[PDB]
Amino acid sequence: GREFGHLTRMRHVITYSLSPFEQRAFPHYFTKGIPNVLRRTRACILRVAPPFVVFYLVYTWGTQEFEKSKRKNPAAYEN
Amino acid sequence: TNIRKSHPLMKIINNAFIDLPAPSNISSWWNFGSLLGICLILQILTGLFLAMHYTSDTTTAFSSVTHICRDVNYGWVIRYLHANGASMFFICLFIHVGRGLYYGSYMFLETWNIGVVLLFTVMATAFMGYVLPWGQMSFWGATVITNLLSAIPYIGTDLVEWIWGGFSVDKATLTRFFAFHFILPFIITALAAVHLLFLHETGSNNPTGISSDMDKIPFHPYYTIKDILGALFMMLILLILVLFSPDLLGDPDNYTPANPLNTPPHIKPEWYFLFAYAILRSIPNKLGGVLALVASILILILMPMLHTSKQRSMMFRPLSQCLFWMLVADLITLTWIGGQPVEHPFIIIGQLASILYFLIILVLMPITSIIENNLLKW
Amino acid sequence: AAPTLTARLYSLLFRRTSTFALTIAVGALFFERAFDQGADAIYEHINQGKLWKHIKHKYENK
Amino acid sequence: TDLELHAPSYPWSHRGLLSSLDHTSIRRGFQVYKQVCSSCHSMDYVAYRHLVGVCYTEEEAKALAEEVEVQDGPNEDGEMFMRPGKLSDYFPKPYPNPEAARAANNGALPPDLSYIVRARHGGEDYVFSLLTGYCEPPTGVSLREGLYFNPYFPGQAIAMAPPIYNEVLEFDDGTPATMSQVAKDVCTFLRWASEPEHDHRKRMGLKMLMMMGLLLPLVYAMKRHKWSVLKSRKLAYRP
Amino acid sequence: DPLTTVREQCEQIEKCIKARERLELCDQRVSSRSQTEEDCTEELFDFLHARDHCVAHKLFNSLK
Ligand code: HEC
Ligand code: HEM
Ligand code: HEM
Ligand SMILES: Cc1cc(C)c2nc(SCc3c(C)cccc3-n3nnn(C)c3=O)sc2c1
Ligand SMILES: Cc1cc(C)c2nc(SCc3c(C)cccc3-n3nnn(C)c3=O)sc2c1
Repeated sequence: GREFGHLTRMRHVITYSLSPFEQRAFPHYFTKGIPNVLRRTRACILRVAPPFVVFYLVYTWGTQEFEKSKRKNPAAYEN
Repeated sequence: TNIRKSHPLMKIINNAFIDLPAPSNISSWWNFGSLLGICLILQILTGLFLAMHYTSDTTTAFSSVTHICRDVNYGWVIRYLHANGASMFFICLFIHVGRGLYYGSYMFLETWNIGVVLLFTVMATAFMGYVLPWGQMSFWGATVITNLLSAIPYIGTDLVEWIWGGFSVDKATLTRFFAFHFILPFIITALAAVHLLFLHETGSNNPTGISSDMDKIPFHPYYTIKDILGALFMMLILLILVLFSPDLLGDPDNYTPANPLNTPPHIKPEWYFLFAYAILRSIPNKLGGVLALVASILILILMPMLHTSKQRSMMFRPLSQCLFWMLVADLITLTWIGGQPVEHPFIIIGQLASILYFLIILVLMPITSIIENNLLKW
Repeated sequence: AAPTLTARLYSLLFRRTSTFALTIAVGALFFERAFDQGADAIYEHINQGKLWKHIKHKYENK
Repeated sequence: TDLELHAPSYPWSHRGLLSSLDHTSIRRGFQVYKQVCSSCHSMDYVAYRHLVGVCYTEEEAKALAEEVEVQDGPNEDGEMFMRPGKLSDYFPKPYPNPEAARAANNGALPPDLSYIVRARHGGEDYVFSLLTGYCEPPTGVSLREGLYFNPYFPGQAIAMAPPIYNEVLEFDDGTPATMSQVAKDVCTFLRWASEPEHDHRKRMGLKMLMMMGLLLPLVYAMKRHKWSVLKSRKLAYRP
Repeated sequence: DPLTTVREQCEQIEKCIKARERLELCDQRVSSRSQTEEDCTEELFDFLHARDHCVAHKLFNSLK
């Protein structure tokens, strides 16, 4: 029901484009690419990283109170 | 005559895959729908090979699986494709559901509700197949489910002595486990066709949440080449597991044959059932355990009416994104706890994380979206 | 404006689209000639004196 | 039931991503199977046919199946008769039924060895540390009438006498048959017995990794060619 | 024979004499009172862990 000549109504916008054979394959790869992924990462990590830092501190405490109870008892084996 | 537009079969292919209008800013999180369809076809063809040499009898079930890995030609590669292809299915399925939850795709109501049905049917299928080899996890996995399935108040004990053939454990026992496991993947296929028929009425969502009818591109060639590339990158990772570490995800205890006499040192399911197992063992009851296991998949169907934000996706909502990855880091906690023994530190951590899974979805998320509406003045 | 050697095959065969879909068949040849020189020979070189056909000359002396 | 001792990691020569099994250490490990065990342990899934091209030729394999005669089935003008090995025979079992096996071995049943490294949490690191880890009981523990102290076994008390010591057998290679040499060879054999596809597995994994190294960077360049139309587009708005 | 060589040379390390110290410090203390449930199967494990970690790094050179 929704094909290309029936989607919206749009006025006064213009598009310019080049052929794929008139373009070189890598305009930039490492001079554009490295600073763009360094700011996409700065925007991410203070939303994503702090929940996984709290799982790490629970894993480290939980696998340290199991070993102190599975018979590491020198002074907890008194008459 | 354009024959792509006038032939009765070629019209359907052209409207569904070639001339389909698609958003231009679709990410690679939208790759995992066709990856799920590749993983389903792979499990069907490989499973139809194993079913010509398997024997469903509790005296010769374990011995017919060792025979195909040693005697039948290319039986060892096809068996470990099947076991590792099922882990591949469940990792793509959890990415797929988490995508639709973060971007707000559950607003396609008929597409979301067929999806929650498909999630139950693949979880029940994978349970039946892990009973069929009959080692010491197929035994102590089957009995833990079916004494938990005798705690249904009025028809419970009627249903437990139906699936074993009527007896306790015998030859005719795994004919019913095998016949369910044969049939359910072909119903999953029919439900996935209806799934895409309802999505064809609106087209796709996009990472901004905003409608994109002024910026469509055709599906061919832009997403036919992007989906082929993601499928090749998935067949690479699967074969790294089959050919360089085929026993990494399994357990060694399933290479001992089932014995009601001997004793297994621990009870550990597959990694993708370990989160549900941790919610079970936190409820000291056997009716309230099977209820809270079924309510952890069925809470997905309340996501359309719990939505109180003015915007559709989480791209522009920074407080809802801290709660989304608190929920992912809580399903990692429940996977670790489900593979630990039941002693003191892992018993309070396990039940304080079963509470947090329901407190985030039902209470903390709808209140946080209202605070965000008020800081933007709607 | 001396260009680089891109257009070896743009004009003759890969223009009529014939050899574009034929290179899966016509172009199926001589790379299982060329990659025994790889994988097989790298395999017996990492494992030297450890395989059967290395050591089988001892009991094969009839 | 307090804490376990977990086996250390040894540098086996098949612990690489492309490293094969040593096929002379398999050959010396079958002979420690067939002179030291084979008497308390079974190996139900391996036949004499499985050793042709691995550590023996076909002759040297018929002539080893000859060495024990077997109990064939019924025929007319006779009985269930007897006959030497046919090279299609599995390795001959060592206890009439499961019940004789208990009384011959202090109530404990000795396990089948066809899947033993695959069915242990630690593999051949566990089997090596078991056979060379027998020691004396510490002061405080007592044991039963026939029951021995082994610290790397679930609950130190094993119902198994130490089965290998110095010069238990003689290898037909001139290799000195000390205690550590013979334990190293029944870990290599019994890794082959569990995983007989080990070497074929790692050689298909290299013929996949370099015929994907042709196919992947060239579907990626086809993708980047189509999408450059959209990545270079410019937009203007003129109301 | 190569094992008894290696196992003795690595038994004089700052972790394995430090474990032998507490071991016979407690070995002497169990046998006195004859109604006691105290073992030292613990104490043996701290020594065998420290020792067997160093045997594995050195033993496979001397074999085959
Ligand atoms: C004459 C008796 C006897 C011989 C010979 C013997 N064993 Fe054992 N072994 C046993 C008994 C009995 C058990 C069961 C132990 C138990 O349950 O305590 C056992 C168990 C084992 C186990 C399993 C331990 C576990 O965790 O289940 C391994 C591995 C093993 N033996 C290795 C060997 C190897 C390798 C050889 C010879 C090359 C060997 N054994 C020879 C008596 C023997
Ligand atoms: C075997 C199972 C499934 C298959 C084969 C499958 C297949 C697909 C495919 C091919 C798409 C279109 C492409 C894409 O966006 O990735 C899609 C979209 C979608 N699926 Fe699934 N799916 C399955 C399970 C599920 C589940 C379990 C859910 C949710 C509970 C779900 C919900 C959705 C939604 C909401 C969309 C539209 C998303 C959007 O456009 O933003 N599906 N599915
Ligand atoms: C969504 C599809 C499927 C999933 C997730 C799935 C999952 C599984 C799993 C996890 C096992 C246990 C294997 C092991 O760990 O050893 C198994 C076994 C088995 N499956 Fe499947 N399966 C699927 C489809 C099928 C189909 C369609 C068939 C048959 C037509 C099939 C036939 C078998 C057989 C015969 C076995 C027993 C042999 C063996 O254990 O290897 N499977 N399946
Ligand atoms: C390689 C390959 C081939 C095929 C044939 C293929 N087919 C699909 S399903 C197309 C679809 C339908 C039918 C209906 C509604 C929406 C979408 N759709 N829209 N966007 N995306 C990402 C979608 O999948 S993926 C895929 C990948
Ligand atoms: C919807 C649904 C249905 C079922 C039936 C279900 N069952 C589980 S846990 C089963 C289990 C146990 C308790 C112990 C050992 C092994 C296995 N087990 N069985 N199959 N697989 C792949 C396993 O890991 S969650 C779940 C969710």
